[PDB]
Amino acid sequence: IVELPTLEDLKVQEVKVSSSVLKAAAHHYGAQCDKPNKEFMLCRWEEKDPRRCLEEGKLVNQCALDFFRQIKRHCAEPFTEYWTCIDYSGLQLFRHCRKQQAKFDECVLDKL
Amino acid sequence: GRIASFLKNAWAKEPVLVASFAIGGLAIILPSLSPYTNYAIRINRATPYNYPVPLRDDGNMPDVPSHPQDPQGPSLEWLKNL
Amino acid sequence: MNIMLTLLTNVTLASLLVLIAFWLPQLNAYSEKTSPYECGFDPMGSARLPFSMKFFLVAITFLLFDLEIALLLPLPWASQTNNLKTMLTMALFLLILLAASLAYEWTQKGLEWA
Amino acid sequence: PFFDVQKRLGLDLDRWMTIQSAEQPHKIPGRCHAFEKEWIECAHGIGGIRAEKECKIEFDDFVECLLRQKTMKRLSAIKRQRDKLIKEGKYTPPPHHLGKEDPR
Amino acid sequence: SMMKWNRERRRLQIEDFEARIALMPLFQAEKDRRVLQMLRENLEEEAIIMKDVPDWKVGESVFHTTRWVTPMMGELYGLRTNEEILSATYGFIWYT
Amino acid sequence: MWFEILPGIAVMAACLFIPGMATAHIHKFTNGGKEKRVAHFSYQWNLMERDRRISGVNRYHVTKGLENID
Amino acid sequence: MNPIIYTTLIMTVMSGTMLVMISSHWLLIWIGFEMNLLAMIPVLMKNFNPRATEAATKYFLTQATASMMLMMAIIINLLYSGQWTITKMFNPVAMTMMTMALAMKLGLSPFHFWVPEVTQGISLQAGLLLLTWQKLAPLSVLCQISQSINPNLMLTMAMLSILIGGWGGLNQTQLRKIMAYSSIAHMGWMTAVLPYNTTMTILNLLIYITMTLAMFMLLIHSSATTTLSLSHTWNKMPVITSLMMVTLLSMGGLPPLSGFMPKWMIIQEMTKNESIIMPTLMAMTALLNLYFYMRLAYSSSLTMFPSTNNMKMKWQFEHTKQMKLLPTMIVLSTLVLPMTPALSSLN
Amino acid sequence: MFMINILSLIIPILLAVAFLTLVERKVLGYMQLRKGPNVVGPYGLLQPIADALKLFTKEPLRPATSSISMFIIAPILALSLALTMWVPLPMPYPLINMNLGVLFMLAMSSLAVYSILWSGWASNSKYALIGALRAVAQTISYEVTLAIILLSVLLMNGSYTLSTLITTQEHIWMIFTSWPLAMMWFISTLAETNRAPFDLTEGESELVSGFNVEYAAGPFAMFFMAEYANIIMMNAFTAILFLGASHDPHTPELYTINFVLKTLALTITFLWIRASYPRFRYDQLMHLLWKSFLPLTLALCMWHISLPIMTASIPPQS
Amino acid sequence: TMYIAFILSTIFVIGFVGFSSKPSPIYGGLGLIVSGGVGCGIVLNFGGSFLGLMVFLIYLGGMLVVFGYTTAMATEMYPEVWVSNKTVFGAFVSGLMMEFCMVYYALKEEEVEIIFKFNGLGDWVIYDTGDSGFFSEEAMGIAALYSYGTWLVIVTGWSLLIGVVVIMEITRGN
Amino acid sequence: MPLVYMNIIMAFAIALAGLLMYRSHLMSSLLCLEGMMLSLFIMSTLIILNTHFTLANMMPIILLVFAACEAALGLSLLVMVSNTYGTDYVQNLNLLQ
Repeated sequence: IVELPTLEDLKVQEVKVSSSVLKAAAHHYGAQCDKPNKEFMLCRWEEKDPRRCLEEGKLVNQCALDFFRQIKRHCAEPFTEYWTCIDYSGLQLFRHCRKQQAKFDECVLDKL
Repeated sequence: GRIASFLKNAWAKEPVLVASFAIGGLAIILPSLSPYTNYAIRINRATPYNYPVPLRDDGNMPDVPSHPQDPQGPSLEWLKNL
Repeated sequence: MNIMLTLLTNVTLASLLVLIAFWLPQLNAYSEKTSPYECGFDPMGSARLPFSMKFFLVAITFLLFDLEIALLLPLPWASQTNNLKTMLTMALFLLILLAASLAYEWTQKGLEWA
Repeated sequence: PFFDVQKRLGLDLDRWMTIQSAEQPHKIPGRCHAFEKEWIECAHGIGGIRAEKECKIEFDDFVECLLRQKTMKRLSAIKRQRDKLIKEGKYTPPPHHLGKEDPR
Repeated sequence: SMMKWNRERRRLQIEDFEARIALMPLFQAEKDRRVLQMLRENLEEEAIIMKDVPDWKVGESVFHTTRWVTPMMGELYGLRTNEEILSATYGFIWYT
Repeated sequence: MWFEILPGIAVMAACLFIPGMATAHIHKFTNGGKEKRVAHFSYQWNLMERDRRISGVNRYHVTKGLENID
Repeated sequence: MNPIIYTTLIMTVMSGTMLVMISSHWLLIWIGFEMNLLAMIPVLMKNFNPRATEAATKYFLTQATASMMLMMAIIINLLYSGQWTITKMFNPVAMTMMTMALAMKLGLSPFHFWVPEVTQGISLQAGLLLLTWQKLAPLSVLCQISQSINPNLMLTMAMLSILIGGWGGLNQTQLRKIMAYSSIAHMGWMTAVLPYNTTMTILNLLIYITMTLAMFMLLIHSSATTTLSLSHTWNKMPVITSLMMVTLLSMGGLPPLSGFMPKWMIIQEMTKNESIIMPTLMAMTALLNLYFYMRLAYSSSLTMFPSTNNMKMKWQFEHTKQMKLLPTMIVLSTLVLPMTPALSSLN
Repeated sequence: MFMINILSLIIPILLAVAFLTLVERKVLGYMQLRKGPNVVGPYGLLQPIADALKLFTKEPLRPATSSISMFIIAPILALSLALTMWVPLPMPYPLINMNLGVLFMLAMSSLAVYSILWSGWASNSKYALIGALRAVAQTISYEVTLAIILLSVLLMNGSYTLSTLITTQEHIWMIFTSWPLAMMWFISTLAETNRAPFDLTEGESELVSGFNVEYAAGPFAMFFMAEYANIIMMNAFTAILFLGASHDPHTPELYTINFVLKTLALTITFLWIRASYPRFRYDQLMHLLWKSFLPLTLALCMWHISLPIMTASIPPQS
Repeated sequence: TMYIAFILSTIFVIGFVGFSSKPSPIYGGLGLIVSGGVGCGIVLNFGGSFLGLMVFLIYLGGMLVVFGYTTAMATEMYPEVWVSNKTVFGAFVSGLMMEFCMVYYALKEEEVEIIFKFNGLGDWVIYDTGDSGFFSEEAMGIAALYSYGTWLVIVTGWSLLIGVVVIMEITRGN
Repeated sequence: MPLVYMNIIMAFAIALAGLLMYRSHLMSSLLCLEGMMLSLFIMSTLIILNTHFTLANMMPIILLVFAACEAALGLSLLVMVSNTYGTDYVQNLNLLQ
């Protein structure tokens, strides 16, 4: 008897980047994508019901997609040169790689 | 005066125990003196295991930054200089 | 799982060593050979009561320190609490009492060990 | 004689440990914080006696929050029902290889 | 030396906390949609299985409460393959 | 003389040497050079939770890169 | 054991009970009893006798199992309501056990058998303290859980404590065992009225403590123990036997005397509840309780058992180490009857 | 294939205890000027297996007076735990990433000696009972200080997980920071393992091979073997815990190549202790501990509790 | 599933069957060893690992040893094995049939009628999401004992201390 | 309530019945009591792990402490009774149950 959203209406194409790769660039991802994001979580902690904020939960997905679309056309080879360095450690520790982050962060701070 | 003298005695007799009381008390008296202690607690305010839930705008406020990184929130580079 | 597997392989290993230890030499056990050792001459009596107050008089103190260290264990994690001045006294406090307890024993001549 | 000196002096030295909510380190939620919160907000000037009447529903939902008793009797009734259909029904194919792994 | 190195490691730690703290929200979204998904699906499977029963309101919340609960991760895996359940609950602890 | 101890001791080392290697490479052998993954906390396990399902293969060793989004 | 340590023990007993009387959280109550125990055993072991040792064995063994059942029933309460505050309990199968655990802690029958024995094993100092101070804490929690008590279960032990507190009292000679059956009988009267109205309980408690302080201070003053040993005292310091008579009658609750004040408020309260039969049986048996106070009075003051000769030299020597608190403990435990209404001070 | 990893952890170590025996007679031999075993080798090397074969081949009587069940179950437990303590040990990569495996090392170490208690109880002999009892005395008496000093050296790494203990030693080594605790840890490992000056469990001349006597062939081989398991293992433990090393993740093997040195460098030292000091006697053995080690362990403990606050140097791990 | 936690509960209970029967304290010490390791395993299954290792350390690594001392002071010649008396062994069987009836009730899958209802089915069902940041609930949960709960620390300190005093004032009397 | 809890509770009931069937030398009773203690501990900890009622993570260990503490006391009394006899419950000086 509980109200539920249809199996379809929730459906959205997933972000499908792997978690290590995700983490490699997420440090910028928080810096850029933002307004939809905080709108979302603030919307969540308000009313607690997920269904209420599910739509913003879509909007954040697509926002992140646009973020990576902005990424791939520019930095990528430096980028892959970076997260490949990181995914190699199972602690995912930032300290292990770092130097590549010079490559990646510079190519972004200039080229994009 | 004379009380100092039996320190020579105990130091002659039970040195282990003497060093024990030494550092054992010193470890209690010393810490209040150190300024770094105020930083020390402060560091553990800085690190956030839990998420920082956003607050809704409601007329300026206005020290809360509205992100990106508005220079309105707490500084933390003081820590960076450490 | 993981750990239960290594437990099983270890215990089965050892038990295997036991079974190859007994069911192997295949020779003659007999009485007096199987009699308990007593540096030659036969025992004056089966083991009874090596009583000593000097056992528990300290061993109990072991038990009541071990309970204490059980409280010491949370400390490394407690160290990262947001409010150390509220903590720090206690971090010292128990240790003082630990020491204090010992100190009380130290000189009531309750610590004759041995 | 429930002396409540800790209250008169305001020491609160004991009170903190009480209750599912009541501020916990790193603000970790209780598993049943909500029903508890409602149920306590229901409980004040009503005091003890009438409280076991009027606030009963809240405490009930809180009970099921604690034990999940009824949802278990239900879920058990379903899983036991399914055996009867096991020859008459083949259940669901995806559980085995559906989009649930695509789902994230 | 221990002081220097320890402080520095505290810095890289806190930065790592910003990293995760940036990742979080969309994971919240994902787990969200995935939960409502599984709940819907299992509810439909309820509509099939329990339908034979003459008297059975389907999917009724046990509570009087209108409010959402976040289901116990028991009913949420009410019909899943045993392996999926081993992934579900013990999967962390049994993981090395 | 005393140097003659060495054959006795070196055999020790190699034996002890073996596990330290044998585990460290088996990880890489299983994980595809990913060098294992610790999961002390629920969250990191949540990352391995989000994983495996993301890879079409269930073995999560592989990390699909940017190409996955297109 | 030197006084400086003895006093720390006894003070940590006081603390170990005060803690029960303060804390609202259950865990601190179980800690209250638990700390109380450890600090209670050693004080029974002063002087130390081959007898005293097994006395303490009895006491510890029962108190330990009691505390165990109590903690179990707390945990079950938490399981079925997720709380720690005292308040109502929320599961009868647990509640009856908390009642049992406390029933051992008071020594109510049929759990009672340890109390007459333990009293035998210790000196009247440690004895008095055991029969008064130890009776506070468990009552201190029962007053807090009077709200939900299952009255049937309470009145049954409350009665049976009075019958057993009677019949086992007619039989003994040496006084300490008798004091044990006296107390084991009064606890029936305290715990009886508890479901109905706690203020009457606390009143009765105060009278009981005052009374048994009167007696044990007197037995200390004369160092009597076995009944015959008490019998000689009429010639040496006639007053104190001539005063044991009275305090005994106040135990008996002959109506002008103070000890009547408890019963006669209790009968009131229960009578508001109807329940008219129970107090009648109870009050009738309390008579049986009185009778061995009377026989004990016959050994002592009213009649002179033959003196032994050796006593004569002892006549020259005044008693010493006066116990200051005593005279007031007599007088309050006797004359106070036209000061019942003041009981409402206890609200 | 996790199973073959485990097997790969258990075979090499048993080989290591065998050759440990041989090294023991070797070095401990050359301290005595006399050469150790040699003739059967050529360098003695073949000896330990000949030794073990001599044992297992030899008849292991079931004593008439002994209860049999305890008598058999004890050795099993001895090798059991002696091996089980090895699992969570970072070399560099632990076979298991226990969140708090150090504490587990203490758990195994603490159930260890209980086997000694049974070993001497079921053995029924007078020497068995007396020696076993004093054995348990010394052991526990050292586990308390043991676990406290281990705590105090763990306040600063951050947390009970072991791998992090590598990370916290990426430079200076722990030892320069708190060597005196390293001393007490060393000696506590020198007694908990029941070794040279703290020799009593074996008793030796004092009690003709102590608790271990009535055990004959195989079970004796088990207690003997397990004993050496604990010795090399506490040695390795001390090594990782007080002596850090450079660690490139890309070449883990390099690290291990270093590690076995740093631990072997410890084990040899016990032998070079064995050749040096007369045993304590059961009074003094416990005297120096309760009277002398312990109070320093406490004072040092408060001190180490207090440095991170005064120095504002609190370790990262949550 | 495996029901492994539950079967551990079963071995636990028989651990108390052989333990609560009273056949020389030493074998009972074995009983608490078995029940001890089973215990720490069971609590480990919910992941409160630190606690399970407390009991596996503080209890079994402490207690049963000191009991391995009391028997040196008690023993008496010819201690009895479980099989060594009709009432002891009778008792052990007496436990086994009961607990087995409980397992049969688990086969019945019906809610238990004894004492109060036992809801049945597998253990996993009650679990909920354990989601958290880089810290276990337990860690800070017990770490709270010092900073956030000083009162208990006070009374425990005081209690253990004066317990040492009590041990003195009992043993010294002799 | 899930069956496991019922099982532990039953282990308590046996850990009590064993204490009270109570026979021969009493050292067995200190064992049975400690077993009882352990069952209460485990039954508590499973709960505090259940609802993530985090503060109470402190209790079980504290519980354990005092409980172990009293047992630690108990042996001492046994010593004394062992001191005059070589222990057995069968011998008690006191009269009137």
